[PDB]
Amino acid sequence: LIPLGRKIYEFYNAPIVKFWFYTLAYIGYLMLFNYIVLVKMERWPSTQEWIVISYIFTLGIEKMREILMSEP
Amino acid sequence: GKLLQKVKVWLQEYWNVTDLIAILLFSVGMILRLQDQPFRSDGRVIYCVNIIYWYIRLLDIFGVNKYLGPYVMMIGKMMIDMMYFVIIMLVVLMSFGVAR
Ligand SMILES: CC(C)CCC[C@@H](C)[C@H]1CC[C@H]2[C@@H]3CC=C4C[C@@H](OC(=O)CCC(=O)O)CC[C@]4(C)[C@H]3CC[C@]12C
Ligand SMILES: CC(C)CCC[C@@H](C)[C@H]1CC[C@H]2[C@@H]3CC=C4C[C@@H](OC(=O)CCC(=O)O)CC[C@]4(C)[C@H]3CC[C@]12C
Ligand SMILES: CC(C)CCC[C@@H](C)[C@H]1CC[C@H]2[C@@H]3CC=C4C[C@@H](OC(=O)CCC(=O)O)CC[C@]4(C)[C@H]3CC[C@]12C
Ligand SMILES: CCC1(c2ccccc2)C(=O)NCNC1=O
Repeated sequence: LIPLGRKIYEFYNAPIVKFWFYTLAYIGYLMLFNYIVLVKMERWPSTQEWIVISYIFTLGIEKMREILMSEP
Repeated sequence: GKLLQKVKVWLQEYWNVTDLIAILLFSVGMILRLQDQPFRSDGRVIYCVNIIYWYIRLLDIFGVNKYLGPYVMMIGKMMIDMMYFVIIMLVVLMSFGVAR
């Protein structure tokens, strides 16, 4: 379990992996935010919309992390 | 000598491999055309889509002439630049399209 677990950890921390896994989540986000604006919305948000609502504020916390955990 | 190595030499020429795809497509268009409609109607359509290919194969026949020939290979290289135009246009087109 130690050679295999070293493979999963070193893969999912490589920067090219961490790029394309943020990219297939941005291209997954963009498809969802397309569906909620093209299709109708009711008074309460849809299941598709709630995932979009997650993606914006969780990106907001990350954007504040880039400010706080910076060099100055 | 190896049959698969003979096939790999053949796939190298791009105009040759796009011949045999259109030949098999025209065969598929025939078999539907020889059936009762609507199968015939759709094999009419398959027949008209090979027309999109077989005028473009006149580009390769045109390549023999020393002036039109370099003009044809000029077109193929600029389409690699046109693909980058297509991707950037695709973002701007669907951004206006979804918003509208
Ligand atoms: C990794 C990247 C490249 C793609 C990841 C995104 C897709 C897997 C998502 C984004 C848009 C999603 C679709 C958006 C909306 C709908 C409608 C949805 O239907 C309803 O909500 C009403 C009917 C029902 O309840 O089934 C069914 C799922 C579906 C097709 C989703 C299926 C999954 C999709 C294609
Ligand atoms: C996290 C995002 C940015 C990327 C990953 C995409 C998928 C994990 C998401 C995108 C679209 C989602 C689907 C969008 C809509 C629906 C319909 C939903 O149907 C119902 O809830 C039916 C009952 C009801 O209407 O309440 C079930 C979940 C499902 C399939 C979702 C399952 C999870 C999906 C595939
Ligand atoms: C950014 C540029 C370089 C490329 C993006 C444009 C194409 C991907 C779009 C533009 C016009 C679109 C077409 C416009 C109309 C139709 C007819 C449509 O058929 C119907 O609606 C059925 C008949 C009817 O209901 O009237 C099927 C999609 C299609 C071929 C569309 C497919 C996608 C096309 C080719
Ligand atoms: C919102 C886009 C993105 C991103 C995604 C891929 C490449 C570059 C940036 C993200 O999804 N989260 C972190 N920062 C970002 O701006």
